[PDB]
Amino acid sequence: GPESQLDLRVQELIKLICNVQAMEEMMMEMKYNTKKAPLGKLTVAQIKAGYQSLKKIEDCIRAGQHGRALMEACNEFYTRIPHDFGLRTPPLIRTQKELSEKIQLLEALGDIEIAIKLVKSERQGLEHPLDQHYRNLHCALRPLDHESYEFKVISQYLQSTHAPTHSDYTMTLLDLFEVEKDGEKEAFREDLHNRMLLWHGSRMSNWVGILSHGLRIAPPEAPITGYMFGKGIYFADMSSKSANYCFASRLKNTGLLLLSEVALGQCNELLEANPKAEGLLQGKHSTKGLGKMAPSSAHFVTLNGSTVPLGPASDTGILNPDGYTLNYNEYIVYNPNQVRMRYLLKVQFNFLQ
Ligand SMILES: NC(=O)c1cccc2cn(-c3ccc([C@@H]4CCCNC4)cc3)nc12
Repeated sequence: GPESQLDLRVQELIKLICNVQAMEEMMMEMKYNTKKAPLGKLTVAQIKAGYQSLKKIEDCIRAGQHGRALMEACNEFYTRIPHDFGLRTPPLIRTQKELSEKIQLLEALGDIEIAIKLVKSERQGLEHPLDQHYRNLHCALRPLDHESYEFKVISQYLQSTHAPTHSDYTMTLLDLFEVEKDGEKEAFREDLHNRMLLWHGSRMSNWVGILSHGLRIAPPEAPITGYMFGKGIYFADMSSKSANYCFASRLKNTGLLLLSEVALGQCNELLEANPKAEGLLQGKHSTKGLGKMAPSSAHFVTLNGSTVPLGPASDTGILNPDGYTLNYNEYIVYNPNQVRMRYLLKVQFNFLQ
């Protein structure tokens, strides 16, 4: 029809996150039967039925049941959520990392179902499909100049916080956008102290659901498997730590990074893992996992009432005597009204191949 009234950089962003064909590739790479259960026919009830199937699996794992009880619970999940292993027999889910891989499948399906409900809208004719999907996002995306001051700071925050033990790749900032989701500033806890700009990475199929619904907490019917500090919204002060959760590949080496204003408040500092630190706050507002390396406060600056923890990072003198020590920090909030998305980064992953 008529011309797209959006900036070309926004057009490329809408092009990249609304690629349903790309979500099919990622789902096929996770052994999801896109033929028997098409993504266009995915409903919330189907994902909810799979969540209840994973809960029965989590009960068998925590009860040591590795016999028929687990075989039928896995077959129930593999039936409600169809898979495709060729002519192979589907494997048994019995470990935390195996269970975590299946929950990440369901979390991805929920974000694809949101994106698919967005692309299959109507009002075709007057508005370009690019503007149609951007308007249905209900979230502003404004490109920033490469010579602007914000671009220099986010670039320094990008590279100076790249972890040393993540030498598998380097990251190049391609584009930078300003994020203003509708209804997010009206619920943000502006009263809370310890306002910091923290990283967050996610898979490519989750950005339409993230930009449109914000960062959400797991539903109650989902198992607690995989949450080191309970169900919440996890952030990090190291850019590469969050960029690993983008799961960029050598064939698909372009992902997105989200910078949000997190109202941490009084931090509950933890060392050992605890999937119930939410009930351990008692007046506190956030749980902070202490790592071995973190940026020092000497290089900290402020960007619109929020502290940017720039690098380079140094040793924190933190060690877990009776357990495992995190390499870097983890910030967890237990309510979406403590998070306000601000920046979106178009990041190119230069893998060490
Ligand atoms: N996504 C991030 O940028 C991120 C930054 C810092 C610490 C993080 C911890 N997470 C995280 C925590 C839990 C999970 C899932 C939740 C359910 C599926 N199995 C594990 C996935 C990611 N994500 C983090």
